[PDB]
Amino acid sequence: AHKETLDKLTNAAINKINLLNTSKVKYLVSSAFAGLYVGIGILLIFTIGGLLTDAGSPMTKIVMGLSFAIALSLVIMTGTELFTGNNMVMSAGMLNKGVSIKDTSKIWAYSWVGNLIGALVLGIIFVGTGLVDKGPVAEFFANTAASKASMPFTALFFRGILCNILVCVSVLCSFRTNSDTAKIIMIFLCLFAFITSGFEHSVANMTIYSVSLFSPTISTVTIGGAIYNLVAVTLGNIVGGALFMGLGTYILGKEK
Amino acid sequence: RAHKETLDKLTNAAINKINLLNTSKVKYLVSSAFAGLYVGIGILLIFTIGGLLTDAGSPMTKIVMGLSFAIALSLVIMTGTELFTGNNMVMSAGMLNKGVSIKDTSKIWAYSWVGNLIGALVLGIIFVGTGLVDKGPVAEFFANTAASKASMPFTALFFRGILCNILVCVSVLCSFRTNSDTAKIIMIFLCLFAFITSGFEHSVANMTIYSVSLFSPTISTVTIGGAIYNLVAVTLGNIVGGALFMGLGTYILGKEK
Amino acid sequence: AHKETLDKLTNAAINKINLLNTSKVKYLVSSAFAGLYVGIGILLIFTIGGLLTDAGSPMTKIVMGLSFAIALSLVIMTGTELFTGNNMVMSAGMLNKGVSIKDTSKIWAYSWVGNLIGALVLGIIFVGTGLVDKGPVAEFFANTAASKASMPFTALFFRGILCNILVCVSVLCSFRTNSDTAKIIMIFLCLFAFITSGFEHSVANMTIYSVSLFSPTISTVTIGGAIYNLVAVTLGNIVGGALFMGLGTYILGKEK
Amino acid sequence: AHKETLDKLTNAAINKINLLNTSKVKYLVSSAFAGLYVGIGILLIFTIGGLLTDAGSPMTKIVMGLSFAIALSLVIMTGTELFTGNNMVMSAGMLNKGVSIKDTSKIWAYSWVGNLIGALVLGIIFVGTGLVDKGPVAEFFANTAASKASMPFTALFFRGILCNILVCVSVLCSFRTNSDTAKIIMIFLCLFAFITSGFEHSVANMTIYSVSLFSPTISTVTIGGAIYNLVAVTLGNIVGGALFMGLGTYILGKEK
Amino acid sequence: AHKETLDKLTNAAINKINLLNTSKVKYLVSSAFAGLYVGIGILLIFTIGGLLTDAGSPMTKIVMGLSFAIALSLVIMTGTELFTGNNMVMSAGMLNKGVSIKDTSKIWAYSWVGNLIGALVLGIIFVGTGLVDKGPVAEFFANTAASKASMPFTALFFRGILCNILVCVSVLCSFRTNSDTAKIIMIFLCLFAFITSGFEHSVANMTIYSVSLFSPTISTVTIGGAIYNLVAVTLGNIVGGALFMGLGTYILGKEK
Ligand SMILES: CCCCCCCCO[C@@H]1O[C@H](CO)[C@@H](O)[C@H](O)[C@H]1O
Ligand SMILES: CCCCCCCCO[C@@H]1O[C@H](CO)[C@@H](O)[C@H](O)[C@H]1O
Ligand SMILES: CCCCCCCCO[C@@H]1O[C@H](CO)[C@@H](O)[C@H](O)[C@H]1O
Ligand SMILES: [Zn+2]
Ligand SMILES: [Zn+2]
Ligand SMILES: [Zn+2]
Ligand SMILES: [Zn+2]
Ligand SMILES: [Zn+2]
Repeated sequence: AHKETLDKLTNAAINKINLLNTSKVKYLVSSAFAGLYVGIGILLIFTIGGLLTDAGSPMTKIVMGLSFAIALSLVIMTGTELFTGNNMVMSAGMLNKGVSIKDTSKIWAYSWVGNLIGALVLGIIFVGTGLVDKGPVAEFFANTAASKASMPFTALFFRGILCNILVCVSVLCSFRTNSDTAKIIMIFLCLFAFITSGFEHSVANMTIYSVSLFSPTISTVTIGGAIYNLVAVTLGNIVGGALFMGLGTYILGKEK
Repeated sequence: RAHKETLDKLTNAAINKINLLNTSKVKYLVSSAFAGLYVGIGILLIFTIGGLLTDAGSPMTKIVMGLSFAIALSLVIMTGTELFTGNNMVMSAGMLNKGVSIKDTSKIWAYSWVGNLIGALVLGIIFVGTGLVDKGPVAEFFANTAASKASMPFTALFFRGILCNILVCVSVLCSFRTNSDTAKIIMIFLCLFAFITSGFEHSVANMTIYSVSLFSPTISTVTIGGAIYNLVAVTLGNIVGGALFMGLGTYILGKEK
Repeated sequence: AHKETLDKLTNAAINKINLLNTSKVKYLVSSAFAGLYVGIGILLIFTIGGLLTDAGSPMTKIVMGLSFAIALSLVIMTGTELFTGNNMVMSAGMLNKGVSIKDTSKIWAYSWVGNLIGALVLGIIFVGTGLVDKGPVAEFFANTAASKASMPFTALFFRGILCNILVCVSVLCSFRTNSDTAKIIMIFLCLFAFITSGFEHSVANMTIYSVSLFSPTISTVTIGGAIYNLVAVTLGNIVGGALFMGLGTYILGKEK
Repeated sequence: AHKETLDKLTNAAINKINLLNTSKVKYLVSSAFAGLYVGIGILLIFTIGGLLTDAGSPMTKIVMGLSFAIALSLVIMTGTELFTGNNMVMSAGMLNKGVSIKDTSKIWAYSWVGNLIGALVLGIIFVGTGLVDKGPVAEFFANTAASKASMPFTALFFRGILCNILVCVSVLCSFRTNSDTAKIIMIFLCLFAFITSGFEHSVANMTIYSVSLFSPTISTVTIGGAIYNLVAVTLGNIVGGALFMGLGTYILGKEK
Repeated sequence: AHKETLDKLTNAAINKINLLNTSKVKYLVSSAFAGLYVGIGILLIFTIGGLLTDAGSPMTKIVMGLSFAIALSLVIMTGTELFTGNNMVMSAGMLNKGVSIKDTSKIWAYSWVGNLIGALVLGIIFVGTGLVDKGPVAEFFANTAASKASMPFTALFFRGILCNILVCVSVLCSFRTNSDTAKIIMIFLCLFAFITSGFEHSVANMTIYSVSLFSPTISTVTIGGAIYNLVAVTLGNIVGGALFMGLGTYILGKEK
C-alpha cells in the first residue's frame, strides 16, 4: 500500500509546516520534547555503557542497543517533532507536490534547533543529579563524546546515512500499521540495529555532547569538535532520510 | 499529532478525580492506598532482585532491576487507581485548560500523596511480618539503599525526581494516546526501565523503601527525619517534572484559538 | 471504571455458584484442572530450580519467577475454577448483594478440594515419569517442601496475604481489559513478582506437597506438616483475596 | 463458555474427517507439513543443545524449552494436521456426537502416518545439509535418541501423558481467543514447559529418529528401538490428549 | 482456511507481475530496498558475531538468530520485493492459474537482480563507515564469506531449501493473520530457526559477499566462489520455496 502511505506521508508534511506557520512556540516546544525523549534513551544506554564497560563485558554494545527503544518509542507515541524523521516526511511530501522546498527547509531547521534545546535542557538537569560527578558512567560519556568528534568526516557521514535509513524506515513503518504495539516493536528492532551496528544519530548526539560540555569532570572534548560531529552526522542523516527513504517511498507510491 | 483530543482526555481525567474526592473520601483514599501498595509491590520485587544479585556481585543488578520494575505502574494503570506522581501532570494540565482549579489540584495532590503513603505503610508492615527482611541480602539491600537516598544533597534528589516524573507521566501520557493495552504496558515498562536503571527518584516508590526499613526491627540505617528529608525533596522534584514539564507541555501543545 | 468491573465480578460470582448448584461434577472437574494447571507451573519452575541450584547460580529465583506465568495463564484462558481467585470474586459479589455468605463458603470449599484433587492427579502422573526418582529436581522438591512446612505460622500467613493480592489483582486485570495478550502479560508480571519475592500460594503448594509425598525419594515432609502449611497459607490467601482485593474492588465500585 | 468452545472443537473434528473423505492427498500433505514443521523446531533446539552441552552450560535445557515455540506455532498458524492435537479434537467431537469412533481412528491413523512422512522427508533433507556429519549437534542427536529408546515404558507413557495435556491445552486456547498473538504466547509457554520439564511428544520424536537413522555417523539407534519409543510415547500422548483434555472439554461443556 | 489463502497468494503474484509490467523502475527500486533491508539484518548479526566470537562465547550463534528478525520484518512491513518470498507466491499463483511461467521467471529474475543492487549499495555504504577496516567484525565478515564459498554444492543446496521453507512459511503466516504483531513474532521465530540452525539464504548472502569484496581485509573469498554459493544457494531456495511451500499451499487450497 505505497500510494496510501505516500498520501499519509504528504499529509504529515503539510501538517508539520502548518503547525510551524501557526505557532512557533508550539513547534519548538514539540521539538524540544522529542530531543529530551531521544536524550532520555541516551541517558539509559550510557548508564548501561558505564556499568557494563567497567565490568569488562562483551555484551555491552548488544545490551546498549536492546535498551534504546524508548528513545524513538516516546517520540512516536507522543507525536512530537524529531528532525531525523522529518528527513523522510518533508522530502516525500515535497516530491509529491504537497510542500515547497522552503517548507522542508524551514521544518528541518526549526526541528533541529528545537531538538537541540531539549537536549541542552536535559543535559543541565542530568548534570545536576550528580549522576555524572564521577565514575564509570561519567567516563563513558567523556570517552564516547571524544571518540565521535575524532572520527573522519567520511566515516561519520556514512554512519549517519545508515542510521537515518533505519530510523525513518521505522517511522515509515508506523505509517503502515494500526498496531501501536507493532509500531513499537519495529522501532525496537531498528534502534537495536542502528545502535549496536555503530551508526550515528544527530539528535541522540546532542544529549551526548550536551552532558559532556555541561559536566564538571569532562574536560576531554571542545565545543568545536561537537559541531564537527553534529554537522557531519546531520548531513549523513539528511541523505539517508531524504535521498534514500524520502525518494524511495515516493517512487514506489506515485500514480500516472 | 492528536494533542487537543488528548489535552481533553486529560482535562476530563482531572475532573473525575476531584469529583471522586468530593463525593467520597473513603473512595479516594482507598484507591490511593492500592496505588501506593502497587508501586510498593514493584519495590519488593526489584529489591529482592537487587539483593540476590549484589550479594553475588553481578554487574547486571541495576539493569535487571529496572527491567523488573514494570509491574509497579502497570498495576496502577490497569486498575485505574490514584497515584500522586501521575496526578502531577493530569491536574496540572486540566488546570491550565480551565477544567479544574488550583484548589482542586492541591487537594488531589495532598489526598493522593497522603493516600499513597497509607498504601506503603500497610505494605511495609505486612512485608515485615513475612519475615523476608529479618536478615540476609534483601534486608541488607533495603537497609543500604534506604541510607544512600536519605544522605544525598537536596539538589541531587531534586533533579533526580524531575527526570523520574517526566518518565512516569509520559508513560501515563502514552496511555491516554493509545487504545492498545499491550502498547500501554510496554511503554510503562520502557519508561520505568529507564528511570530505575538511570538512577532517578520516585517519591511513592521510596515510601515502601522507608516503610519497610523503618518497620523492620533489624534494619537501623534509617532515621525517620531522613525519610522525610528524601520524601520532601524528591516529591518537590516529581511535582516540577510532572506539572511544570509534562503538564505544561501537554497543554501548550494542546490548545487552540 | 469500577461500577462496570464490580458488576462484572458479581456476575462471575453468580455464575460460579450456579455451576455448582447445577452440576458438582462440572465444578469439581473444572477445579481439578485449574489445580493441575497451576501444578504444571510448579513442575516447570522446580525442574528449573533443580538445574540452576545444582549448578549454584544467583539468578535461580529470578528465572523461576519469570517462568511461572503459565500457571495462572492456563487457568484464566481455559476459564477454570481456581480457589485463590474465588477469594476476590465471591467476596466482591457477596458484598455487592449478588451472592450469599453460604454461597461463598461453598464455592471456597468445593474449589479448594477440587484444586487439590487436581494436584494429586498431577503428582501421581509426574512421579510415574521418573523425573523425580533421584537428582537435583527431586532434591529441590524435598528441600523446598521442608522449609515451607518449617516456617512460623504468621510468616506463611503474611506470605499468603501478599501472594493472593498479586494473584487476584492479575485476575482483576483480566476483568478490565479486552486484550487477551494484555491479560497474559499482567499475569506474567504478577506471578513473576510473587514467586521471586517469596510469597505463598496455597493451590501451587498442593502440587509441591503432592509430589514430595508420592515420590519414594522421601522428604522432611510428614503430611501433618503439609496440612500445617496449606492451612496457614490458605488463610493468608483468603485475607489477601477477600479482605484486601475483594473489599477493595467493592468500595471503589459501589453507587449511591 | 464451554459449549461454544466444545462446539468449535466438534466442528474442527467434523472438518478434519470431511477432509480425509474428500482428499487423502490433501490430508496427508497437510499432516506431513505439520510433522515437518514440528521437526523444524527439533532441528533448532538440538542445534542449541549441541552448542550448549558441548560448552557445559547449566541453562541448556531452559534455552531449549524457550526456543521450541516455533514447532507448534507453524502448525496452528498454518492450520495443518497434527496427530497429537487430533487426540483432543477428535475425542471431544466424538463425545459430542459430532463424529464416530471409526472417524476418530482414521484421522488418528492417517495424521500420525502423515506426520511421519513429514519427519522422514525433513530428516533426509537435514542430513543432506552436512550439519550432522560430525560434531556436537550430531552427538546430541544420537545421544538423545539413545536415552529415549532406553527408558522404561511407564516413564515414556507418563511423559507422553503430560506432554499432550500441555500441547493439547494450548491448542484449546487457540480455540478460546481471537488474538493470534495470544495464541502464540500460550503455545510458547506450554512448549517451554513440556520441553524443559522432560515430557515426550510422539511427532517431535519422529524427527529425532529420522535424523539419527538417516545420519551417516554409525548410530546406536536400532530402528526397532525407535518404534518402542514411538509406541510408548504415542500411547502416553493419546491418553493425555483424549482421556484428559478431550474428555474434560466435553464434560465441562455439555448442555442438559 | 487455505482456499482464501491460495486466493490471497494468487493475488500477490498477479500484483507483482502487474507492477513489473507497469514500471521496471518501481519494481527494481522495490527489490533494491528488500535486499538492503535484509542486508541491514546481516550487518546487525555480523556485528554481534564479531563481538561474541572475539570473546569466545558458546551462545554466539544463538544470539545471532534472535537478532535477525529485523531482516524479513522490514521487508514484510514495507511491502517490498524479496526474491526468496516470490518463490512461493509465484509458484502458488502459477499453479492456481493467475500468472504464467513467463510471468514467474520475470519476477524471479528481476527481484534477484533487484535484491543484489540493494546488497551492493548497502555494501559500499557500510564499508565507507570504517566499521570493517579491521577488527573482530571485519574478520567475522571475511571468515563467514570464506566458509560459505568453500562448501560442497550438495550441502549449500539442501540448506537453501530448508532456509526458504522457513522464510516462505513466515510469509505464508503473514498472509494468514491480521495481527501485524503476530506477523513479526512469526518472522522472528522463523529467522531465529534458520539462522541458528545454520541454513542458507540467497539474498542475505548477497550482502555478506558485497561487504567482503568492498572490505579492505584480505581473505579467501574468490569471486568465482561467491557466484558458486549464490547460485547453489539460490537454487536451494527456489526448491524449498517453490517446490515445497508453493506447491503445498496450492495442493491444500484448490477447489473442485
Ligand atoms: C529559538 C528560535 C529558533 C528559530 C529557528 C529559525 C531558523 C530558520 O532558519 C532558516 O529558515 C528559513 C525559512 O524560515 C529556511 O529557508 C532556511 O533554510 C533556514 O536556514
Ligand atoms: C488523611 C489525609 C488528609 C489530607 C488532607 C489534605 C488537605 C489539603 O487541603 C489543601 O491544601 C493545600 C496546600 O497543600 C491548599 O493550598 C488548599 O487550599 C487546601 O484545600
Ligand atoms: C470429592 C471431593 C468432594 C468435596 C466436597 C466438599 C464439600 C464442602 O461443602 C461445604 O463445606 C464448607 C466448609 O468446608 C461448609 O462451610 C459448607 O456449608 C459446605 O457446603
Ligand atoms: Zn493521493
Ligand atoms: Zn476541548
Ligand atoms: Zn450494577
Ligand atoms: Zn450443540
Ligand atoms: Zn478463488
